[PDB]
Amino acid sequence: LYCSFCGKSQHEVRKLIAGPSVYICDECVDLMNDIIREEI
Amino acid sequence: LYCSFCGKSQHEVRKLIAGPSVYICDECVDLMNDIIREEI
Ligand SMILES: [Zn+2]
Ligand SMILES: [Zn+2]
Repeated sequence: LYCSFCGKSQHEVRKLIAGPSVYICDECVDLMNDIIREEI
Repeated sequence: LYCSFCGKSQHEVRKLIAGPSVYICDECVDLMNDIIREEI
C-alpha cells in the first residue's frame, strides 16, 4: 500500500486513508490543506 | 472538472486541487483532515 500522491508506503507514514481507488497519507493531507488555505 | 472524491463540479465548490490525475476539492480535504486527526 502506497500513497497515490507521494508514493510513500504504509510504513513510511503515520496514517494512510482509503480513497475511491487512491491512497492519501497524512503528509499529503497536511499539504493539500496548505494548498487550499493558501498558507504555509 | 469534478472532484474525484465527492463528484462535485468546479462550480459547486470553493477550490479544486489538481492531483496526479484526480481532483480534490476543499470540502474533501477538510474531511480527510478530520479522518486523519480522528476528530469531528
Ligand atoms: Zn502522501
Ligand atoms: Zn470533494
